[PDB]
Amino acid sequence: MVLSEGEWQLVLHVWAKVEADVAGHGQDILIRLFKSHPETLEKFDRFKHLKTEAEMKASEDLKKHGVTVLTALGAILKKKGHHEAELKPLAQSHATKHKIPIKYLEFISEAIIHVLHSRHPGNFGADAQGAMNKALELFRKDIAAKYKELGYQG
Ligand code: HEM
Ligand SMILES: [Cl-]
Ligand SMILES: [Cl-]
Repeated sequence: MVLSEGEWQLVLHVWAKVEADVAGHGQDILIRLFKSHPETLEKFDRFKHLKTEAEMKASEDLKKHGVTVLTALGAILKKKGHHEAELKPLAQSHATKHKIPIKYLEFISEAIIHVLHSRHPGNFGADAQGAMNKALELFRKDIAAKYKELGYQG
């Protein structure tokens, strides 16, 4: 699909709040992902030893990865649909090395939306959540298209 400039601004206005503390947002989002869909944690050989929420919260390496993930996602969002360059290496690594299905990308999208809804009601009302959903749908659509080009089922 194609987002309007108005929709991109709702996206960027809540992302500006995320950037006050991306490490804290990253922790919340990965922990939510793992709690709501435990099967996703099994894709991280580096983190699947983390047994509880408390262990996850105290993991500096998990925190580090959350900052890496949200900073990569933020760079894609800021391109406002012109994100082919950002998507190529991400798609290749997640298709061929990590083996991450599109359904799992849907799971983390859900986790992102849940955490933004929880932390930022002032910037994440119905219209803004709609715009974020649209942006994440666009991201997943384009990743899916790359997966097909790369030979991966998704
Ligand atoms: C918003 C969606 C996501 C973004 C932007 C993202 C971004 C990244 C980035 C930038 C890296 C490091 C560079 C690389 O290997 O490509 C990475 C690594 C990785 N990601 Fe993703 N990721 C996303 C979703 C997921 C999901 C849903 C899973 C699986 C449940 C996943 C599993 C992994 C794994 C296993 C690694 C290697 C981690 C390690 O052992 O160091 N990612 N991701
Ligand atoms: Cl600001
Ligand atoms: Cl901390």
